[PDB]
Amino acid sequence: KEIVNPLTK
Amino acid sequence: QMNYEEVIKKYKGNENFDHAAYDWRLHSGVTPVKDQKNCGSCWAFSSIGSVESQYAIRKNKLITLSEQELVDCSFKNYGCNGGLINNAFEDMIELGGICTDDDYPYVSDAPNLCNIDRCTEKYGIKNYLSVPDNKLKEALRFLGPISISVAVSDDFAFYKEGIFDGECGDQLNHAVMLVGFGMKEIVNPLTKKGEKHYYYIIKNSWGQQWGERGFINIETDESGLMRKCGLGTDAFIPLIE
Amino acid sequence: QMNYEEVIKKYKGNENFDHAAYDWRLHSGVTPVKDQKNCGSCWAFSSIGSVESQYAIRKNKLITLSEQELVDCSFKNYGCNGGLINNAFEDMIELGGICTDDDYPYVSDAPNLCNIDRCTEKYGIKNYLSVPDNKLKEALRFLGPISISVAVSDDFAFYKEGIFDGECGDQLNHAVMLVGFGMKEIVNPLTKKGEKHYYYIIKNSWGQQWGERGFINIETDESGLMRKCGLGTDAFIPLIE
Amino acid sequence: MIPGGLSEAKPATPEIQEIVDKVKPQLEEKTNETYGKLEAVQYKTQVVAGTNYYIKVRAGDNKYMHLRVFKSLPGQNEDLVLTGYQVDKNKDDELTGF
Amino acid sequence: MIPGGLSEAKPATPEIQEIVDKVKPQLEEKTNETYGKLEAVQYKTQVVAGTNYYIKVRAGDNKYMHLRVFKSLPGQNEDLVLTGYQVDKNKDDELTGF
Amino acid sequence: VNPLTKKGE
Ligand code: NA
Ligand code: NA
Ligand code: NA
Ligand code: NA
Ligand code: NA
Ligand code: NA
Ligand code: NA
Ligand code: NA
Ligand code: NA
Ligand code: NA
Ligand code: NA
Ligand code: NA
Ligand code: NA
Ligand code: NA
Ligand code: NA
Ligand code: NA
Ligand code: NA
Ligand code: NA
Ligand code: NA
Ligand code: NA
Ligand code: NA
Ligand code: NA
Ligand code: NA
Ligand code: NA
Ligand code: NA
Ligand code: NA
Ligand code: NA
Ligand code: NA
Repeated sequence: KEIVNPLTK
Repeated sequence: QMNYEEVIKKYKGNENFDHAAYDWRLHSGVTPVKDQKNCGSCWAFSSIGSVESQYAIRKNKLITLSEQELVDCSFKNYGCNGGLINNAFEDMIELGGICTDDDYPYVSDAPNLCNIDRCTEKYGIKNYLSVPDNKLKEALRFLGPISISVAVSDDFAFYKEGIFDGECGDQLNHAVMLVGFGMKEIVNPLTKKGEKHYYYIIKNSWGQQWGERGFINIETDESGLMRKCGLGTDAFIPLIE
Repeated sequence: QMNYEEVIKKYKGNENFDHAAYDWRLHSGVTPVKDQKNCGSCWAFSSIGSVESQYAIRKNKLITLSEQELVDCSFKNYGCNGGLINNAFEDMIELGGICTDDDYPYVSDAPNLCNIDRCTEKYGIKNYLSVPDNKLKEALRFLGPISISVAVSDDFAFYKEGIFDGECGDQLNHAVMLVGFGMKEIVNPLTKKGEKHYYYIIKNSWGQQWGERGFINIETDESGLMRKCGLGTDAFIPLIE
Repeated sequence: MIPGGLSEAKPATPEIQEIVDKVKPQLEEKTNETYGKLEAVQYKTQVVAGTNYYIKVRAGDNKYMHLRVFKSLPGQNEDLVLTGYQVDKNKDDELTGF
Repeated sequence: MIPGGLSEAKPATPEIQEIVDKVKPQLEEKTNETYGKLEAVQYKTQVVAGTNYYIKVRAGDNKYMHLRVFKSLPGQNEDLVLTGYQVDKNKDDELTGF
Repeated sequence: VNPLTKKGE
């Protein structure tokens, strides 16, 4: 899933 | 520090400390104000506002949670043109809680969609919600908000900048937060049921520059059970702790 | 014409997947429910909702498409006494586009007419594919909401906020859509047992007055074929992409 | 062989001979006769955003009809209405309307 | 009644008719119908930042019509403008949303 | 009347 290392900002 | 009922010789009581009143946006309360904007979705505001306000009250957490995540999808409510408070937070004990502010706004509902399993962050609730008029005699003996209903005689939004007294609208039209109760003076009596100086501060979802700058004071009795406007009908208290 | 021989291949072909609950409606893809109202046209809603859906689920540009440029522009389908989503799909793949919902309005059972050059909106599909009876908990998940058909009981028309634990029709004479599924932790009316009941989120072409917002929920399990009213026999979907 | 529409005919239930009785309450649109309610023969049904139960009836000098009646959805009050009515037909020619 | 919604329709009094004339100024620069003055005989009202009126007006051959506006909140003259356009929509759309 | 009804002596 997208939890810590995946997400962008 | 020692604030209120303390037996010192012989008599006691049951956490019944004053039978008086002070307002609860001043002693740990209240979240900012918001405009409803060609959308009548006041259920959303009051409901998700109570979650966020109980945050800033229960925990000193301060969440300014959004409104177009139960008005982009609560597929159990009927749009920006519908929705209740009887069950307006029971759709956030099944959604994970609504997605929050500063990563999502409200956008007026030009026909739109949901963005709910998009975010990394959510803040939701654990406990349920229903305040009886037998808990609106001490109303805010929780030290926290309520989500009662108000009918509008349309002599309501009249920027009275002050107080309104009278026989209100017809059906519980709009949804109104309870930011507390105030107690200015007590009855200055008349032939029967004299002048009410006592008051009830309640936030609103209409606008930010309206009356008492986003709020509306109304007219309670010593207790809170002899008003009109049908307030005390639909009170709910969304909690997470 | 075409089918799941070379089409699912890219999405859940070359890849296998998994889930228990995935609604393309809490997922920035589905569009509004509308009505048919005494005109024998249930098929128009399914088709035009279908094309709305995929445009917004792919390039996320919303369209509300029109069901009056269909019902009276049927060249191979029937009209305001009945019709076939199988071929309403294809009458669209010979025209050039469907008018937006408010570029060609809707009436009811009242004898109106059809024009296709009161538009420049080219809201069309390059082709469409046919979806089997069996794969319908994984057809609404990677390939989009499939324009299904349902049966009608006189129990069906009566709704509430719940899952259907009632009987069904004497034939499969209706047309709806399927958006998704999910799982709900529950109790036993007599026990304290870990009963987990599965559902199917479908849309409807009856009023957005219907309890779960034109999304009524019926019996299906993790098998995919516990259908209590035959949800998935006619269930094909259009292919804008 | 059609998803969503009409269905080929049927003999009779008397609970669509409750909607035929409501014919006289939903006439004086263009009726022109004195028939103080019409007497029924056969049955038909449709399934749209309501149960639009179809039914036909009789008259004075024995000329029949094919109507487009409408019951209500699970909504507001007891309304039964008239959408499209007609007359001067035979018992062998049966119910229609598009 | 509904927080954010309403209840059934109310009898058309001349004040929603003055809101009508304001709606018709707006209605004619982008409506194919080079419009004008109309006649109002139905409505419903809502609890929004404003008062979200609907105006059932009659027009056309035999169809009818419907619209949306809001008496704004008492900021300054309540100078209502649009928020909905559904032209020549019958008297039987249950007082719609635009 | 029973929110702190301290009746009696
Ligand atoms: Na990246
Ligand atoms: Na923080
Ligand atoms: Na409950
Ligand atoms: Na999750
Ligand atoms: Na008034
Ligand atoms: Na005092
Ligand atoms: Na009295
Ligand atoms: Na009550
Ligand atoms: Na083949
Ligand atoms: Na090929
Ligand atoms: Na052709
Ligand atoms: Na039945
Ligand atoms: Na039944
Ligand atoms: Na009910
Ligand atoms: Na059973
Ligand atoms: Na058992
Ligand atoms: Na038993
Ligand atoms: Na046969
Ligand atoms: Na019976
Ligand atoms: Na009888
Ligand atoms: Na004769
Ligand atoms: Na015809
Ligand atoms: Na006036
Ligand atoms: Na124009
Ligand atoms: Na003229
Ligand atoms: Na406008
Ligand atoms: Na005593
Ligand atoms: Na003593």
